[PDB]
Amino acid sequence: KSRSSRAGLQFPVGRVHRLLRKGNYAERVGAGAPVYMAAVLEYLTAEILELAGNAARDNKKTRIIPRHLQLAIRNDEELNKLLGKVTIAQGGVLPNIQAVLLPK
Amino acid sequence: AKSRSSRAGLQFPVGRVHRLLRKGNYAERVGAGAPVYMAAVLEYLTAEILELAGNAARDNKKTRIIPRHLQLAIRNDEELNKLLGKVTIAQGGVLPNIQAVLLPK
Amino acid sequence: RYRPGTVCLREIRRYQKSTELLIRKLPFQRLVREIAQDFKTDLRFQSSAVMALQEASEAYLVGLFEDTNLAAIHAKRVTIMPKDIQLARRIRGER
Amino acid sequence: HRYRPGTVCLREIRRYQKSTELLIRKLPFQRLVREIAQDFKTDLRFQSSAVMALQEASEAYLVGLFEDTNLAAIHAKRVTIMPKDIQLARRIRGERA
Amino acid sequence: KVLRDNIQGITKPAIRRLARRGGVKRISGLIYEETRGVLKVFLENVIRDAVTYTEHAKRKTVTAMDVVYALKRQGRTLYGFGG
Amino acid sequence: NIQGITKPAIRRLARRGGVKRISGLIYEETRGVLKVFLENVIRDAVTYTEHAKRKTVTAMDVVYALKRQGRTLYGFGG
Amino acid sequence: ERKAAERVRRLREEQQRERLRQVSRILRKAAAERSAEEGRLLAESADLVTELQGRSRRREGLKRRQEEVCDDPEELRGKVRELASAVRNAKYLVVYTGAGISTAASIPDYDLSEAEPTLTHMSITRLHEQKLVQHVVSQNCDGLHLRSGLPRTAISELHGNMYIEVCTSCVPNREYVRVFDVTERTALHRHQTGRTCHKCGTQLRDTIVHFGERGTLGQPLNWEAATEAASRADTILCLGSSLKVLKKYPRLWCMTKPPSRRPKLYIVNLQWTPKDDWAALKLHGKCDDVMRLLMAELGLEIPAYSRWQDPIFSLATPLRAGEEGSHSRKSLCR
Amino acid sequence: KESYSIYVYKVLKQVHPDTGISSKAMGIMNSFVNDIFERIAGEASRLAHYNKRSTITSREIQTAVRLLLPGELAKHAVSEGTKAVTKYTSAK
Amino acid sequence: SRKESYSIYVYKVLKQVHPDTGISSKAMGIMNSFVNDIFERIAGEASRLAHYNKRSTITSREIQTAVRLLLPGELAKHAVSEGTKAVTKYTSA
DNA sequence: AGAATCCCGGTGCCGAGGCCGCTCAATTGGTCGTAGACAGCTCTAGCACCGCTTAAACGCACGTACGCGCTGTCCCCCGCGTTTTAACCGCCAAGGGGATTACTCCCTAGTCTCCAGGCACGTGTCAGATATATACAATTTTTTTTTT
DNA sequence: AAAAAAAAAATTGTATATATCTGACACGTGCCTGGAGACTAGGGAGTAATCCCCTTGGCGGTTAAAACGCGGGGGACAGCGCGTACGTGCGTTTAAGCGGTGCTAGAGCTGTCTACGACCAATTGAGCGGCCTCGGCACCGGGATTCT
Repeated sequence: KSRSSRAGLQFPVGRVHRLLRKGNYAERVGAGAPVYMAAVLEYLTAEILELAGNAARDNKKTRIIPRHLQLAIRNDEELNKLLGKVTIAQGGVLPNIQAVLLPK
Repeated sequence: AKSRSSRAGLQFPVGRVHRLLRKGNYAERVGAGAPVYMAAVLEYLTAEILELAGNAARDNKKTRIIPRHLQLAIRNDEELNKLLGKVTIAQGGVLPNIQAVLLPK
Repeated sequence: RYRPGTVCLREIRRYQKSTELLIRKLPFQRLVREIAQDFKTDLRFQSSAVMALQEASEAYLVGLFEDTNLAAIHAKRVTIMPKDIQLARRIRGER
Repeated sequence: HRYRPGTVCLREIRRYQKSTELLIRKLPFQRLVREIAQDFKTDLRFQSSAVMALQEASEAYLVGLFEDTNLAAIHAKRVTIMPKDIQLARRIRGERA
Repeated sequence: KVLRDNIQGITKPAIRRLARRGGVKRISGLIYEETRGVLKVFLENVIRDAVTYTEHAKRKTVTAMDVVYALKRQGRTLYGFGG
Repeated sequence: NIQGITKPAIRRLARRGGVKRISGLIYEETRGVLKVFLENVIRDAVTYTEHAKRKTVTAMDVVYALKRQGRTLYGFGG
Repeated sequence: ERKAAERVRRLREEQQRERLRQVSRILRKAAAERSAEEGRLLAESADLVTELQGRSRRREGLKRRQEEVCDDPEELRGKVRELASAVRNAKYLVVYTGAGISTAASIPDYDLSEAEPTLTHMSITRLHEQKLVQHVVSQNCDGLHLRSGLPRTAISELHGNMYIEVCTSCVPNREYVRVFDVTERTALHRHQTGRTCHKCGTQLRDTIVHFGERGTLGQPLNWEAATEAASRADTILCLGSSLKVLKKYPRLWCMTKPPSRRPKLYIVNLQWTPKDDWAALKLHGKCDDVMRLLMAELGLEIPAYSRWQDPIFSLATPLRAGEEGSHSRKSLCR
Repeated sequence: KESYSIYVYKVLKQVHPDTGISSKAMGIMNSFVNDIFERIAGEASRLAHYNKRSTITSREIQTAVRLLLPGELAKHAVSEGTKAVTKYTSAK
Repeated sequence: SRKESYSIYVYKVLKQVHPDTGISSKAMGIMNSFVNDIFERIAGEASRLAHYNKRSTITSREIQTAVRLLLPGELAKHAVSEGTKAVTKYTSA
């Protein structure tokens, strides 16, 4: 009967409610705003984990590594735009060889 | 002395900055000496920028400072450039510079 | 007739000393109205916003201009080529 | 035999873009971190976590600088890097005014 | 009236003047269209952020304040227009 | 003391960047730039240190320093 | 260094600026108007007023260069006697027509058809029939020297003769003459007479060259012919020249060859020019009067110009059909 | 210390039941979730300041979601959030 | 309604530095933007670091640290000294 | 033919997901002070149009300086071998400082009352535009002279 | 006889002095709202004590890593020839820009009244700390395929 359950969402909302109230963001907090924040959170987590799992399966691996999430965050343009200035731990770089440097 | 600015010998307001601090949603309670520090650092920054602006003004035989003059002042200071090399000034232009390789030989 | 380049540097310094605005207001205003009408129809703009857009666009374009100038002079060239702007934009962090 | 110059370069490029291990030896790094930090005040203590954070942050930022310089070099119609490429990178990214 | 054919409203001498302010001595013949494209993409970005800031306040008129908030949102704070 | 970064290490970290050829005047400028960025980050971290009345700097302080420069790093309690 | 150090050396720069501005202020006002105690800084800075007087005197000297200078008629006629000896003794000689001769012939100083050859052109032509003068280089673009009777090979014009037009199509090129001036049809940046050749049938190109374009035809006017004529001369002469047009092209003088090896050069002009002081013999006077007096020592009468006697009209080819309405200025009649 | 480990794990099991995950990648996930938290809440805060309002609601944060995130992603997020808040308000 | 600005105070400091210098309106706009921008910046890192060390109060120390954060070496050395003498002058009376 | 890399199998080993237990935090419930949703009135700025004077854009052609390709040179890193060396692991000791708990002083918030500093407004007068008419150092290019 | 250097003059922007006027900056004023003076209360912060986690330090092995030398080959760089694309100037066309003139959608403020969010006592379960057990993955090695 939790608010996460009556909302159908997974991440906590009362936790979000408190950390909004103690966040020094406003003297008052709305009611459905943390439900929104949790929903968009589950979204972004869902697609990042989707593409991370695609990367893991592409390497014939059943577990995740920072390398796979790096590949996932680099291959797609939208998440690259979002994760522009962010440097990832143990991620590496996309393999790329420039054309005229290759032998003829 | 009644005004707090005159009490500390500062020329920016203490009540106004204190009110901005309280009505800023930064902390639920505020100390007493913070506005004095704020006014002091504001004095220092505004004074140092206006000094070089006036220097630029008397450089070109002009008695009135213009944001072009402030642009000249801000682009020729090593540290203040690190302060605000990030910002953009209105109708400020650019300092003249030509690469030596571009000059005729 | 002056040798080729003296007029170039003349214009360089003439507009380096200048502080005014270098794009005609009516065409760029028409452009901003056209590009903005794609998001919500029957928009109304005020003058302050359009001169703000003036100044911001001019500042960016000037900045990327000396950036490409540096890129081109690094290429032992005096001519600027599109590869210069593609490099400048790639390495600045956009795209 | 003797490989033509470049085959080993491509091999090492492939192996190092397939690896995620830290690249520089740790003890010289702790030495340099201590010997740059002690100048502001004396008698400091450090933990391993901060040191590795500094290590991998520096490694990422530097490798980024290097693809930047590589683009500058290939645009320069060259296959060899020179200091002026790094100077141009510091010009573009704006950290150096 | 619907607006079309206005990216060409920025003229070749204007771009030449802007390049001269940039400190450039020679201009290639293939620069103008790509400068136009860069200007188009940056304008679309700034107008999108500004217009979103505009309907956020339930307003039907764009504000220069919205423009300022957007421009410092792209980390391009601009001086002398309030704020 | 700055010579502690060996030439082979610089060569390898240039390899990871995709470089094939290295000049003879690269190492000193690499050392200088690393020195200056390290001194920036350590200044920020040490200031964060004396603020809160502790004699030892923690890793999360380094995380604060790097996130201030828009260089956020993951996997260390961020 | 220290920001206090920044302030202090800014202050010393300021005191340098104020002392320079106040020395300038003390310099500006005249000594007579100012008080005795004032100007002591100016008095000790006597070098400053020295270069101030130098500036004043050099502007005055430039003004004297522009303004016309006269010499005494008797010293003029003596120097012209020496000039007559020099022109008689030389087997080959070159004379340079000048812009003073242009002003005498109403040609602007540095229409054209209505202008007639001046009496100076008469005297130069007379020298040519006497063969004392072998070659002449003309500043003026009028072609009035050709009207005077000058042999076309003997006269070389760097601007070009307005009446003559030379086709650019043919490699040897085709030479035609038209009495009327063609500046009305011709314009800057375009080099076409618009008159088809009677034989070739291609549009002619006027021998005159405008300002801002280069003539690519050597037949209308031959540079190396003028250089060789200058070299062959035992001595070089110029008369009534502001010289600026001849200053434009050095080769026609052959100034390139060393002053010692070249034939000695003398220039006569009412207006001052650098070649005037460069010349060993200098004469200040009106060019027409000087040439008349030179003819007087030579004992040979000055010729009288006549349209029938002017060669250009007969050298002129008949005008193409329909070209009469094309030109704004009417064709000359002999 | 507080972390979102269990909730993220529920998201995994609802999307990928047959998948195993380490702890480091979880640290990256926690840092990522916190980061978008500060971005979204902070820009909502400047929105509340800008319009001279003192109450935080769903409107400023939904506009923020439109603001920082690309078109397809933005429309998906706003649609899901509206359906979630409507479901929340439906049951009391 | 009424609008708040810094015109009188900055004009006073103009007199204190330069008694015989004028001013323009665009100059007032740009300096007002400067004072605002620096104010929210400094208060921003102050609030962040006050949250950071789990303290609910803000004083001279956190803002002194913030000044030494964003301001380069010599400028910061001057700013800390001026602020200290100012605060001791205020608290002494 | 040949070294370098992908692929399959076997074995060991420590982290990952479960399970147990407990405690602070999420949830109910009610209640009271308070912000904004809505209507309405108002006043102001953006839009649209018109006419006109004029400065800029354009099209063109001509020339020439530059980008580019090619050739020759020389030269300086690369790959491999061999000697050198310090990094890393594992282990063991010791002291400091980070963290927690308890406690008492005192500094900000809050409220009321009263006054003076800043703001909107108005008017004078003077610094800078604006046109007009000029000086002026730098430079640069050409000529002339000197040296080999 | 030819090349290089110095001087002088002519350009070339480059800077300038000055008469008129005009609109914008500076100064005077009423007042009203925020800032200042005084008192109270209460929770947050400064200070003392403890410990045990952790950081610093030392030492022996060994072992991969680093350092140096040398032959050589590909790459950088300079020079030359040539085609052309772009600078530059002039005649022509166009639309930007200023000045009124008018309208109206639309921002801003005012009033209220109700719905919504803060506060606090009870209370109960979901989340966090410890321990485990065992399987997914690393490691050494053998073989399968792949550029040179």
